[PDB]
Amino acid sequence: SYINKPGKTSAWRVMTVRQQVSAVLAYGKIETTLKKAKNTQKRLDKLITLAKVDNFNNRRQVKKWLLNTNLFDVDQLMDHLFSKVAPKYEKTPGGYSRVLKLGPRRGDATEMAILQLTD
Amino acid sequence: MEIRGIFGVKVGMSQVFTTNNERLPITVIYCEPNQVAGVKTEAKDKYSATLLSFDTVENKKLNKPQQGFFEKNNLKPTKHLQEIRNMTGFEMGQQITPQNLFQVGEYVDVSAISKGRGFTGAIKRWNFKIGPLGHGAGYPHRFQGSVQAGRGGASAQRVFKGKKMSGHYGHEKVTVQNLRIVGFDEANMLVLVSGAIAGPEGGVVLIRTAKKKPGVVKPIELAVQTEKAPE
Amino acid sequence: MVSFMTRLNVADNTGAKQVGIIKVLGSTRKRYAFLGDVVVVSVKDAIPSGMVKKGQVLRAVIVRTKKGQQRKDGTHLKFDDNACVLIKEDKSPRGTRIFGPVARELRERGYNKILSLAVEVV
Amino acid sequence: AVQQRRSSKHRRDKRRSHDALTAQALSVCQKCGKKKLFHRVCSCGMYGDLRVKKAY
Amino acid sequence: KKINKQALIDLVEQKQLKAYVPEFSAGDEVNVAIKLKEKEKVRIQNFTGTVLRRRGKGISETFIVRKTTDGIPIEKNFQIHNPNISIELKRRGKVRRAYISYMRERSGKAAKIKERKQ
RNA sequence: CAAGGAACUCUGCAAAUUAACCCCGUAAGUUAGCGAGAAGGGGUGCUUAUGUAAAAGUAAGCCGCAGUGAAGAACGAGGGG
RNA sequence: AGCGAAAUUCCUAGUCGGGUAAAUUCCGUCCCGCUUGAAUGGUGUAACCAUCUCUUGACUGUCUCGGCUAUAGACUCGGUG
RNA sequence: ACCUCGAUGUCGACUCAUCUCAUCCUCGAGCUGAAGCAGGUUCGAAGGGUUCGGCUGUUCGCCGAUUAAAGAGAUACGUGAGUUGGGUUCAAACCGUCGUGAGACAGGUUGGUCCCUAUCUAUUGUGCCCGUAGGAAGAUUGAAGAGUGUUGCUUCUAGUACGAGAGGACCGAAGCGAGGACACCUCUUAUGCUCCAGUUGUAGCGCCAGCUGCACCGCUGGGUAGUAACGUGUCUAUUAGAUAAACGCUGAAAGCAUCUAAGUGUGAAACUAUCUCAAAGAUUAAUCUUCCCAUUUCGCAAGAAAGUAAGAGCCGUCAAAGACGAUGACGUUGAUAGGUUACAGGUGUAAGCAUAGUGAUAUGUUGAGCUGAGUAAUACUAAUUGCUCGAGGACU
Ligand SMILES: [K+]
Ligand SMILES: [Mg+2]
Ligand SMILES: [Mg+2]
Ligand SMILES: [Mg+2]
Ligand SMILES: [Mg+2]
Ligand SMILES: [Mg+2]
Ligand SMILES: [Mg+2]
Ligand SMILES: [Mg+2]
Ligand SMILES: [Mg+2]
Ligand SMILES: [Mg+2]
Ligand SMILES: [Mg+2]
Ligand SMILES: [Mg+2]
Ligand SMILES: [Mg+2]
Ligand SMILES: [Mg+2]
Ligand SMILES: [Mg+2]
Ligand SMILES: [Mg+2]
Ligand SMILES: [Mg+2]
Ligand SMILES: [Mg+2]
Ligand SMILES: [Mg+2]
Ligand SMILES: [Mg+2]
Ligand SMILES: [Mg+2]
Ligand SMILES: [Mg+2]
Ligand SMILES: [Mg+2]
Ligand SMILES: [Mg+2]
Ligand SMILES: [Mg+2]
Ligand SMILES: [Mg+2]
Ligand SMILES: [Mg+2]
Ligand SMILES: [Mg+2]
Ligand SMILES: [Mg+2]
Ligand SMILES: [Mg+2]
Ligand SMILES: [Mg+2]
Ligand SMILES: [Mg+2]
Ligand SMILES: [Mg+2]
Ligand SMILES: [Mg+2]
Ligand SMILES: [Mg+2]
Ligand SMILES: [Mg+2]
Ligand SMILES: [Mg+2]
Ligand SMILES: [Mg+2]
Ligand SMILES: [Mg+2]
Ligand SMILES: [Mg+2]
Ligand SMILES: [Mg+2]
Ligand SMILES: [Mg+2]
Ligand SMILES: [Mg+2]
Ligand SMILES: [Mg+2]
Ligand SMILES: [Mg+2]
Ligand SMILES: [Mg+2]
Ligand SMILES: [Mg+2]
Ligand SMILES: [Mg+2]
Ligand SMILES: [Mg+2]
Ligand SMILES: [Mg+2]
Ligand SMILES: [Mg+2]
Ligand SMILES: [Mg+2]
Ligand SMILES: [Mg+2]
Ligand SMILES: [Mg+2]
Ligand SMILES: [Mg+2]
Ligand SMILES: [Mg+2]
Ligand SMILES: [Zn+2]
Repeated sequence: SYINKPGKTSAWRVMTVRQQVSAVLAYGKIETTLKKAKNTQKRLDKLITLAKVDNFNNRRQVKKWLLNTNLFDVDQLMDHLFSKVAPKYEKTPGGYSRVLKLGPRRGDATEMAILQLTD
Repeated sequence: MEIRGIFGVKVGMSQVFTTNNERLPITVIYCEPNQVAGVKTEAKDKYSATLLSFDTVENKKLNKPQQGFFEKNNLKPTKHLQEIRNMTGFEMGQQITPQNLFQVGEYVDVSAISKGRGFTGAIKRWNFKIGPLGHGAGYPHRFQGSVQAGRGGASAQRVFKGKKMSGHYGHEKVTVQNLRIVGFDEANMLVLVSGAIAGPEGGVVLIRTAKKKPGVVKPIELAVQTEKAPE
Repeated sequence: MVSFMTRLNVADNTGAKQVGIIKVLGSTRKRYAFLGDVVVVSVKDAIPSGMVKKGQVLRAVIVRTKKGQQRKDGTHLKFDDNACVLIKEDKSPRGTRIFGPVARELRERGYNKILSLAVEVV
Repeated sequence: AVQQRRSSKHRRDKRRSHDALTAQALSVCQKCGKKKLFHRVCSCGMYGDLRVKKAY
Repeated sequence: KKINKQALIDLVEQKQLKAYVPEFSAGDEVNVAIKLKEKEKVRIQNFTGTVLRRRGKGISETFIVRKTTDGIPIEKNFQIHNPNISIELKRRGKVRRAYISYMRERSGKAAKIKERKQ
C-alpha cells in the first residue's frame, strides 16, 4: 500500500498542541478529544509557570508556542497571558488546568473532554 | 538438601573494583527482614518447607482473610507470602536476614520474573534466521520457517505439538545460577550480588542456595583506594 | 574483530603490504579473531625485496584491531587499524622487527619473542 | 483461502455468542436528577459542585 | 518503606570512590600512570595523551585518552575511580564540545588544541 | 547502524560512492573526427581592503567537526562476443 | 585463403600458460574442425550500446547478523459494508 | 499402469527442521600381524554435534584452508495458499546439424507475467462461560509433561610407563577457549521524529537582534529513559539407581571344566531421577490455612415474600503489564497519572549588557542556559457523594 496520508507526524503533533494551547489561553475553554486534551495540558501548565516572572527572556520562550487566534493576536495574547492569566496563578503549586469528560460524539463515539482554566 | 532462601527487591546495577584487579558488575538487592510465617514438616505433611512473609504493609491495605490469618498467627501484616522447599531449622515467628543465611562470598542462585516483552515474533523469540533481503524477495521477510513435517496420507500432515512460532515473551520466572555474593550492608539492609539479575528494577527477587555448588564459597575482597589529599 | 576475507596491514619488515584473512583458526565457525588470535592468511600486496612472495598461504597473529577489546579492569584498548605479523610454527616472528605498538594479550598466549621485538607494548 | 464446506446456522451463532453488548454504568446527577453515564459531565454542565459548561 | 533507588546505588558507589578525582574537560592532556602488576612489584607505565570524552556519574565514570606512537594513533578508555590508576592533568585546552570525535579523523598540525578554557 | 567490505547471490539485482561552478592535468588506440567531463587532483563560508560598469579574482583576518554547510546535479579501469 | 573447443566441439570440466589460497565461467595458444569456411559472405576494425560475458579500485546492511526509530496499515472503538 | 488429465505445481537454492541406524566425532568393550604414539576390524550406543569458500543452475563433483567430526538415508527425490526463478518447457533471435520445404534437435546461446483477505482441523499465545456440590481470599503437593545435554587446546602428573633408539602414554587434576542457550544494561557500541548545540536557503513575527514554518527529523556533532549486541554475567556440571556390549566371583546339570540354571557383582554421552520451566478441567477435578453466612413470617424445605456478609465486577487514574482481553498499583482514610519543587544524567558557557576590534568576531558576567520519558518529595489538578452481582451447604 502506497500513496498513504502524511499522518500524525511529530511536526503535526507539535502544531496541534500549539493551536489548542493558544486557543485555551485566548478563550478559556476547549472542547476536544480526551487524548488530545491530556497532551495539551502539559504544555499549558508549562507555559503558565514560565510566564510568572514577566521578563523579556520569558516572552521569547513563550513566543515559540503561541499562535494567532480570533479574539487575540500573537502580541495581544502576550499581554493577556502576562498581565491577566498568569498573575492570577502566582502561588498555586501547579495544576492550573482541569480536563473533564463529556459524552461521546454522535459520529465517532470518541470521548470528548473540556479543558478549562481552574480558578 | 539444606536450602536457604531469602526474598528482596532489585534496586539497580552498579560495579565494584576488587583485589586481583577485576572490575565486577554487581546487582543491588534491598532485602527487608523476612518473617517466618509457617513451617511444614516432612512427617506431618509428607514434605518439608518454610514459608516466610515479607514486604510489610499497613493493615488497611490488606484483605480481611489475610489479616485474619496474620492476627491468628500473631505476625506482622505483609502482602507477600511465599515458601521455599527444603528450608528447615527456623522457629516460627523469627526475623531472618541474609547475613545469617549466606556467607561473604558464597555461591547462590537467583530466581526472578523476566521483563515483559509482549507479543514477539519467531526471530526475536527462537533466535531464528531472517530471509534474504535482496536479489528478489517476497512479502514474508521475517519468516518463521516452514512448518511442514509431511504432505500426504502416509506422513504427519500436521504441525507438531510444541512448534516454535510467535507468541508471548517475557514476564516469566527464570533462574540464574552460581552467583557470588559480594557484600552485606547491615545498616541499609542491602545485599550485593555479582552478575545480572532478571526482572525490572523494583521487582521481587528470590535468593537461594545454589544446587550446583551448595557449599562452595569463593573468596572475594574489595580494593581500598590509596589516593591522598592534593599537594 | 577481524573476520573472514578481511584485508589488514603487516607491522613487520617482511615484504607484504596488504594481507587477506582466509580462516579464523582455532575451532569450527569461529566467527571473529580478537587480539592474540592466530589466523591463516594469503599475501596479496608484496615487494620485490621481500622474504615472502605474492600468493603464499601463511600463518599470522593479530596485534592490533580497530574495534578493540575490553580488559578485566575495565580498560578498553582500541587502535586505529587492524595489523598482523607473520609467524612460524614455533610461534616465532618471521620478520626481524615489529613496527608500531602491540597489545598485551600476546603476553598471555606466549609470543614472548613478539613482545621483545616490539617498539612499545600497550 | 476459502471455506471448502459451508458453515451452518449453528456455528455462526456459536461464534456470535461473544458479540453481546454490555450496559454502561450510569449514575444520578446531584443537582437535576437525570441519569448520566458515570464519571462524566451531565447535560447541565454541572459536575459535582462545579459549573463546567453553560446549561444545554 | 519508600525506596529511593538512586540513593542506595550512590551509597554502594561511595564505598569505593576516590578523594581527589582531579577534573579535566574534553580537550585536555593528562598523564595516566598504569600500575601494571607482574609476578612481583609494579611497573608504573605512563599513558600520557589527550582526553576526548568524560562520561558517567559515579563509580562508572570513564574517560577516553588518545595517544600516537610511531604514527599509529591508539585510543584507550579508562575508568576514573579505578584503583592502581593515577591521573595527572598536564595541559588545559579549549574545545567547543564534550565528545571531540574529530580527533580520530584529524591528525598532525590539525590535531593541536589551543590552551586556556572556561 | 559499531568491526569486516561481495565473504551474499545464477549475476555487485538492489542499494551505496561521484555529482554544480572555477583552477591544474589527461594515456593506449584511431578511419585523425574522436577517445575525453578520460584517469587523477585542488578551491568554494563570513568580514575588511584592492579590483571592475558589474564582476570574477587577489591580499589579510575570523568562526565551525564539517562552508555548491539544506534541494537538484556523471561511480571508474581493463579484456572479450 | 582466412579463422578455429567458436552464439558452432559429441567425446570434453580437451592439453598447456595467465588471472585466484582454491577457477565446469574468463583471456592466449595448441588442432582427428564427428559436423568451420568465403555475398544464406570470410577475416579485422576507431567510435557507439537501458546488449551479453569476465577481472578489478572506491563504495556500501547483498552478507557474517541481526538491531533501533517514525509514519500508513494490521490491532481496539463508532458508521457503511 | 491401480489413484489422479471438470489440474497432485515438477530441478536447484533459502528458512525451519523432524525421524531411522546400516555410527563421521564424542562414550564403553572384545580380537589384533596391539611395545609406546597413531592405527585396522567387530560388538554396544541416536543424547548432542556434524565448517567456510573458488568453478558450475546445479544435486553431484574436483580443488583450497580448517575441524573432534565435516556420516548414510527417509519425510510427494520434506518444505512456491512460506521466498527465489538461475535451470527445464511458451511466444522473439542466431550458430552447428537434418529436411527440397514449412519446420526440427536430452545440441549450444541472449531475453522472457510465480495469484489467493484462512472456514474447519493441526500448532504458537491470550481470554470469556461453566464445573470442581456454601461462597470467597491465599499457600501448596505433583499424576501426565516440556527444555538443555556439543567439545577443543595448554600446563601438571611425566620425558614417568614402554622403547637399542627415535618417539612417547592410560588414570587423574588445573587453567583458557569455540559453538549453542538464558538474562541484563555497570562498562563498549547501535538506535534514540515534542532533548541540547552548530548551521544553509526561503517565508513570516512592521525593522536589527532573537525565534517560528518548510526543505529526508533540512543537514551535521553529541545524546536522557527505553529497546538491543558487537558488550558482560551465568549455563553447557556432578551424583545415584536399573542396564546394553563386555568382564566377573562362587558353583552344578555334564565328579573335570564352566559368568548362570539358584545366589552375588562390575559396567556407556543411551534409560529413570538429580538441573530449569509449567502444571488439580489430573471431571480420577487433590491438600492446608484464614475469613463471611448462621433471620422475621407464611408452608414447604438445597420451598416462598421480604432479610441477612467476606469478596468480586462495572467506572476512573495508570504501567513492573499489554494487539484486545487479561496481569499488577491506586481511587481522597490517596502519592496512581499530570502539574510544581529539588536533583541526577545529557548538551556545552544561553539571551541581554559591558569592553576590544573598522567589521566578521573574541573576552567577562558564565560550568551559564536549556532539557521527552529518569530519581524523590508535594493533593495543586484528574482518580465523585455511584451501581450491580454475591451466603445458610442434599443426604448416606
Ligand atoms: K492428470
Ligand atoms: Mg518537517
Ligand atoms: Mg509480486
Ligand atoms: Mg520487500
Ligand atoms: Mg493410512
Ligand atoms: Mg498420517
Ligand atoms: Mg438461531
Ligand atoms: Mg465475535
Ligand atoms: Mg556497518
Ligand atoms: Mg570500514
Ligand atoms: Mg561468491
Ligand atoms: Mg555460497
Ligand atoms: Mg544499478
Ligand atoms: Mg576508455
Ligand atoms: Mg577473438
Ligand atoms: Mg583451413
Ligand atoms: Mg590461426
Ligand atoms: Mg566462451
Ligand atoms: Mg587453466
Ligand atoms: Mg552463463
Ligand atoms: Mg579462448
Ligand atoms: Mg562462392
Ligand atoms: Mg554457414
Ligand atoms: Mg554462399
Ligand atoms: Mg571474426
Ligand atoms: Mg541496447
Ligand atoms: Mg491511522
Ligand atoms: Mg469496524
Ligand atoms: Mg490391465
Ligand atoms: Mg494418488
Ligand atoms: Mg475438482
Ligand atoms: Mg487445486
Ligand atoms: Mg498449490
Ligand atoms: Mg548398531
Ligand atoms: Mg539422561
Ligand atoms: Mg570472484
Ligand atoms: Mg523416491
Ligand atoms: Mg521436493
Ligand atoms: Mg533431501
Ligand atoms: Mg525416479
Ligand atoms: Mg506447500
Ligand atoms: Mg518451493
Ligand atoms: Mg506467492
Ligand atoms: Mg498447497
Ligand atoms: Mg529463466
Ligand atoms: Mg528474470
Ligand atoms: Mg521460435
Ligand atoms: Mg539444405
Ligand atoms: Mg494431560
Ligand atoms: Mg548506563
Ligand atoms: Mg535577522
Ligand atoms: Mg570357575
Ligand atoms: Mg550399577
Ligand atoms: Mg458425570
Ligand atoms: Mg509520576
Ligand atoms: Mg552570553
Ligand atoms: Zn445535571
